[PDB]
Amino acid sequence: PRAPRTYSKTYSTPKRPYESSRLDAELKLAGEFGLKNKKEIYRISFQLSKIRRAARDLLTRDEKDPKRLFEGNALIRRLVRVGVLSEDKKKLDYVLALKVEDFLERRLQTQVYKLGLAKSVHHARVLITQRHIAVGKQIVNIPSFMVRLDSEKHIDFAPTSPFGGARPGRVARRNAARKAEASG
Amino acid sequence: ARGPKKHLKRLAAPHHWLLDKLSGCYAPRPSAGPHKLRESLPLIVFLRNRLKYALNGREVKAILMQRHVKVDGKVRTDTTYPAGFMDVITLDATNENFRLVYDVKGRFAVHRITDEEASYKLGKVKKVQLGKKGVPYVVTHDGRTIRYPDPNIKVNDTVKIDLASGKITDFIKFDAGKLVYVTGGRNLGRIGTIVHKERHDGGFDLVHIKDSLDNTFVTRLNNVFVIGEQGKPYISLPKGKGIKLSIAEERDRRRAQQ
RNA sequence: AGAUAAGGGAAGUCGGCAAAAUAGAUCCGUAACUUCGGGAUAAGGAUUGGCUCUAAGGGUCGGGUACGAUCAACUUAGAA
RNA sequence: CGCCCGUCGCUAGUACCGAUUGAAUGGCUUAGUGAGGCCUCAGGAUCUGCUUAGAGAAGGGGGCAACUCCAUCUCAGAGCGGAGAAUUUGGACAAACUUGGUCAUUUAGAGGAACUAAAAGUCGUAACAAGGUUUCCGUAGGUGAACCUGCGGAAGGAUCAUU
RNA sequence: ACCCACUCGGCACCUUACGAGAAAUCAAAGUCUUUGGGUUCUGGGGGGAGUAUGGUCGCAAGGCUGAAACUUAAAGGAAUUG
RNA sequence: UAUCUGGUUGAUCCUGCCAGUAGUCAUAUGCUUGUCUCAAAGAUUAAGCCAUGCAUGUCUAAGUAUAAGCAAUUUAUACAGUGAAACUGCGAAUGGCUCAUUAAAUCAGUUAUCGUUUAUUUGAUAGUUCCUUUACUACAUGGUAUAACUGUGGUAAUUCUAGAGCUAAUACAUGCUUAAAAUCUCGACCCUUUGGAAGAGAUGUAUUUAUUAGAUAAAAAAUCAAUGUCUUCGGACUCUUUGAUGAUUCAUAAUAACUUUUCGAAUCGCAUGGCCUUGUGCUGGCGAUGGUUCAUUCAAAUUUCUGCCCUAUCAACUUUCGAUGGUAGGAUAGUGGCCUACCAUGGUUUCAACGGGUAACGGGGAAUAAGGGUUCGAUUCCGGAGAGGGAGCCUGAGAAACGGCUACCACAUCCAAGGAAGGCAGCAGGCGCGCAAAUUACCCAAUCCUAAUUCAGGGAGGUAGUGACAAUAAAUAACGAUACAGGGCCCAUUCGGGUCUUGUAAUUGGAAUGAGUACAAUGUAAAUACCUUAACGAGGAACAAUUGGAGGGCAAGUCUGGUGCCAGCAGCCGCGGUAAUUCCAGCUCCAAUAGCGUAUAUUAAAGUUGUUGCAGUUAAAAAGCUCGUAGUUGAACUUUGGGCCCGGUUGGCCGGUCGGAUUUCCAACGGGGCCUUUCCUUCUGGCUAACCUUGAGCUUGGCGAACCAGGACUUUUACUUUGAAAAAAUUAGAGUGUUCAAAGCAGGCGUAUUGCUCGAAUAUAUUAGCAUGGAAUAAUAGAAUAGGACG
Ligand SMILES: [Mg+2]
Ligand SMILES: [Mg+2]
Ligand SMILES: [Mg+2]
Ligand SMILES: [Mg+2]
Ligand SMILES: [Mg+2]
Ligand SMILES: [Mg+2]
Ligand SMILES: [Mg+2]
Ligand SMILES: [Mg+2]
Ligand SMILES: [Mg+2]
Ligand SMILES: [Mg+2]
Ligand SMILES: [Mg+2]
Ligand SMILES: [Mg+2]
Ligand SMILES: [Mg+2]
Ligand SMILES: [Mg+2]
Ligand SMILES: [Mg+2]
Ligand SMILES: [Mg+2]
Ligand SMILES: [Mg+2]
Ligand SMILES: [Mg+2]
Ligand SMILES: [Mg+2]
Ligand SMILES: [Mg+2]
Ligand SMILES: [Mg+2]
Ligand SMILES: [Mg+2]
Ligand SMILES: [Mg+2]
Ligand SMILES: [Mg+2]
Ligand SMILES: [Mg+2]
Ligand SMILES: [Mg+2]
Ligand SMILES: [Mg+2]
Ligand SMILES: [Mg+2]
Ligand SMILES: [Mg+2]
Ligand SMILES: [Mg+2]
Ligand SMILES: [Mg+2]
Ligand SMILES: [Mg+2]
Ligand SMILES: [Mg+2]
Ligand SMILES: [Mg+2]
Ligand SMILES: [Mg+2]
Ligand SMILES: [Mg+2]
Ligand SMILES: [Mg+2]
Ligand SMILES: [Mg+2]
Ligand SMILES: [Mg+2]
Ligand SMILES: [Mg+2]
Ligand SMILES: [Mg+2]
Ligand SMILES: [Mg+2]
Ligand SMILES: [Mg+2]
Ligand SMILES: [Mg+2]
Ligand SMILES: [Mg+2]
Ligand SMILES: [Mg+2]
Ligand SMILES: [Mg+2]
Ligand SMILES: [Mg+2]
Repeated sequence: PRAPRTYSKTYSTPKRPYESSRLDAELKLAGEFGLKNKKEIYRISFQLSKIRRAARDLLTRDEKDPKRLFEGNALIRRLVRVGVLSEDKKKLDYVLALKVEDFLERRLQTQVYKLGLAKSVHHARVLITQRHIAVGKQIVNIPSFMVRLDSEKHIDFAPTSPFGGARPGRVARRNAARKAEASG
Repeated sequence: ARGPKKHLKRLAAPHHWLLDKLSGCYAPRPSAGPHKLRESLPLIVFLRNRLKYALNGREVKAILMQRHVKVDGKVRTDTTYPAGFMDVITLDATNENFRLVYDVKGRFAVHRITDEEASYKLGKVKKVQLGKKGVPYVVTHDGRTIRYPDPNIKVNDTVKIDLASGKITDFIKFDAGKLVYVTGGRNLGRIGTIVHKERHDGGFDLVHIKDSLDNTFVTRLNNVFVIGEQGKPYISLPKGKGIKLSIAEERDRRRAQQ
């Protein structure tokens, strides 16, 4: 008799299971961005479908409409804030013209790879998972983070981590113990 | 069923209390008092959720039982006493004075007032009648009975109450050009200067009401509370003074002051 | 020749032969089948006295150019 | 040397009709009997207040001698009442039971008569070519079986055709 | 009574396909994804089956209404070459 | 994210279904399972049955305490501190669980009570009550029990109780104490007619009946019946009181009484103060409890309109003895055939009555959806109904109550067989039933509720346990160096080095890390977890990812071995009969991945239910033909055009500001007013408004809506616009670092020493009902034997 917790599904499987075009296209995407399932691509396409549906049912209404103006400006602002949509493209049809690689280009994994602290998206993935990162001054261990176009100036290594100092590390301390034993 | 209900679940409470849907199965049911439980505010939710002066019903009870808080001059050490529209709440500690008025979103605001303003309240008369032995009396919106009124005081008028005694200082009539407070419905919280009212003998007399920005609307006569004539009000209005900014200009102001 | 019998109830007998049970009237209800006419009083139930009342059901006379008076019936229904 | 129909015979399965006034379960209900409490007509166990009330004895105050007045233990007896359990009349509500009736759902059944398969079973060869009697419809009759025949109709005919 | 020209209403016919249709073919079977003139009736894979049952009509023969169990991946339409 | 594919054939195009495909807050089940957050959970079959243990009790300063209870007051000799028990007062009618019944019933939205009850709050509200009311009387306050308690007992047993003895109340049951004045009645007596009186009684509120008032758009006159206040008796005559609603016999008041007679404080705690004629004299505060009536609040009960799935192999139903209505009465808290008496013959139905079925509680909502839609909704919120089946009832404001009684029926418990006690569709839990659903745990710390009430209680609720019901995030490895094999470029010196490369290794390295332990701290009612964090904790044989498949549909083998129309596979087509791309295995590969498959149901696919949007010559389907009622649909036609103005939006250089904004502007776009034969309702009043109103360049005087109130009438709808209303949650959606996210409604900013501040929007929410603008479209009516309009 308490208020039920709301929950939602964040993805959607495609209609046709086996078609080679979608299969190898999304496998190219997963290989280029360092993902572990098709579920991430499904989630991103689900978010894009919702965004495109909002843009469609806003465009059915004419301009000068308060709802269209309000929510179109809100959506455009949220996209240019996350950096998936460039500043010149703010006309609500490029929002329809977006694709999933624009969203995947803003994940923390590929952002670390572009900043060059990884040398590979898989290195970025294991770094983020192993807590050697701080998007502001706070550790984040989620690769699908969607940085907000102002945090790239603050993406760096965590202060309480190796590659940020203040302790060498576990197997480094082990090797120091073994070489102190050999010193004895 | 079988008698009166004594509980009130969350998700059944009125939404303008701003009770979170989590943190408990139940809501504080207002006890019987001068106002309907829908258009009321318990002292527990007023002290805890609006003023943050307490964190628990236990702390609200600890405040109440030592007779700190008083409403309309009476102490009222009840956790679920229904405080309604224009009820004044005096905290002698902190020498604070609040008047329960709606903000324009339709919820009760923390409108701090001074002491000379806290020394009275307005009441909308609901019926004028003849009591026993021919004594005339009025009934205000908070169930107050006041005997021997002025004979010109008819229904849907506003009387100013002394709040130490139950006497009437003066009264505002009801016609065009009067500053009103909308208490009920979709336009709950606006202030809009009656232009004219249409009768419709048989139910729900309507009144047309236009704010300072010339944005007109219409309301049933049940939800209107005249608070003076145009310009000067008889009370201190809260922030905004009932304009009902659209969402566009609201976010423009939020981007202005930030 | 006429009757009555505890408990059982056709074990009697070729066979319920004989006897018993049922029965009138009012109300309720009435199946299969049918040549649609019947079956039918189908089957199967309830009531029924006395006394005191109540209600309804009629005739003949009466009206310038709605009713009143009077007389007499056994029929049904209901209530204490 | 294709395809293909039906009877009959074997095996298996599904449902139908079916004597048995079949059976079981559930619902509803006539009639009868009818608990319980409620409302009423009484009823009065018992308890209790008041007005008294008379006899027999104690004490006290007074003609002080019998005698007179007021109180105390005793027990009849009378009313004025008040509360009031059991029990009880009648009424309405009415559970429940019995016996019938009716409806619904399953469920047995000798036998009968279908359908579906299976299976290279038996008899024929009805249809597809003019399928060897052109096919088919309706209706009636008949015959082991497909089927045949009669009357009328149709072209889905084997004829769009004789100025 | 014929002939010519025209007209209304018929039974039809010939040629083409703008069009339609799966095609055969169709001046309606067209004006139907560029999907709406008005309206009635009927069908939803094939069998079981127009069967069983229950009504109702009929002298009867039968008519009207009318299932289910079960079973099956095809039956079927129009054309093509053999 | 408006998508199709395989299967009838020798081949083709179709109709048409079968099978595939995706999803499911739809369940079950198989295999597997590392982490974080969140979280459903004996509904489906049996509203079947229940062992055991809990789930409703409760006090202050303020009802009652001689506990033969604990203390110590030391202020107390009546008590006065705490306080079990019991009486008393409230509560136990809320919550919680379940969905059996139930198909105009419930329920939703929308009305109404001018047709009613309402504890509790909250605000007001009793000077009237001594009854022969001059002793009848305590009013510094009156009576009787009785529990607890003491003691004697009963039975096998129960929350069983008897007898005896005390004692209290805010328990019961009685009962007084406060003005004055006014008005009515009777009325002694004086006695006059003009007739006046002493005195007595009644006059609160509540109930019951009867009656009266509770009014009125306007102006004057004529005389009488008697003069009426005062007269200069000419008559000056006024003053005269009347609230509300759309509407009342309303509110309220007043007379006559009626009542077996209600209420009108015999109650309690703190503070103890002022006046003196200094007496326990008279006054005197802050509260608590109670109390009659009204209003209010929490409600409740009825109630208006419209709306519910499938069935005609249910077409007529209701009415004996209630069906529809009338009158009157009973009953109810009230309306009402709710019931009774009398009377009438009514009421519903092809616009689907009635009956039957529902594996039917309704709704908010859920799944799937290009749109339309289809299916589900036992279940977190609202509203109903129920406590094993029926029925009845006490108490109480509120129950037809069941963690309350009584009876019957069905099950069922204990007995020293006499008798007694029963209702888990509350929380755990246990049998059954099943394809199918968890601990007989901890706690009132939060959310709230109850009580006499800050304190007590609460299986309501929260916390943890079980939990692959569903959702969110997300490990199972990363980077080097060596050995091969590329692609440009320096050399263009034979094929020599190869810089920089992208992959493979019975090559090898140091780093990184969490799962997992765990000191601690945090966390929490106390813990377990989470977030932190010492120390420990990867090198493969480890810390090892599964499920299903590889002919097609439909991703991925003509690889190897075995079987040989066998075993078996195969959703469908089909594979298998000694060279199996389909079986059983190995290898390899593929799809999804801590999840995958299977069954069943449902949605899309399905334009295979077709309103959007099917088909009917031959594939299934035009009734044999015509008439014909209901139903559906139904020709055209009635103010158009032309002008003149006013002012809004979008523009437009001016940008006259530094990619923001203005005005005189060419135009478009929508509005309003007036005129062209064009009333497009007007009467009483007031504002007289815009006013011929003009005082000299801001003054003295026009026509009522542009502001109202009442009015007389007023053709009716449908449709459509706008608005009120349509609970929250859910849905969409604005904002916001839950570390991302599902979520949640939070938060953010400072000199952080004292603080400041934004929020918690908005939209949708059908139909019905309400108000409003339009008046085309579709209906409807009017003046035709003029008993028509103007007047
Ligand atoms: Mg409350
Ligand atoms: Mg005998
Ligand atoms: Mg015999
Ligand atoms: Mg014999
Ligand atoms: Mg014999
Ligand atoms: Mg014999
Ligand atoms: Mg005989
Ligand atoms: Mg017979
Ligand atoms: Mg042969
Ligand atoms: Mg043969
Ligand atoms: Mg032949
Ligand atoms: Mg032949
Ligand atoms: Mg032949
Ligand atoms: Mg032939
Ligand atoms: Mg022959
Ligand atoms: Mg044919
Ligand atoms: Mg011709
Ligand atoms: Mg002809
Ligand atoms: Mg079909
Ligand atoms: Mg069929
Ligand atoms: Mg053919
Ligand atoms: Mg074929
Ligand atoms: Mg073939
Ligand atoms: Mg399918
Ligand atoms: Mg059920
Ligand atoms: Mg409840
Ligand atoms: Mg009160
Ligand atoms: Mg009546
Ligand atoms: Mg009547
Ligand atoms: Mg049910
Ligand atoms: Mg509920
Ligand atoms: Mg109940
Ligand atoms: Mg049970
Ligand atoms: Mg009960
Ligand atoms: Mg119980
Ligand atoms: Mg249980
Ligand atoms: Mg495998
Ligand atoms: Mg396999
Ligand atoms: Mg393939
Ligand atoms: Mg295969
Ligand atoms: Mg294999
Ligand atoms: Mg579709
Ligand atoms: Mg079709
Ligand atoms: Mg055909
Ligand atoms: Mg025909
Ligand atoms: Mg017709
Ligand atoms: Mg018509
Ligand atoms: Mg309408």
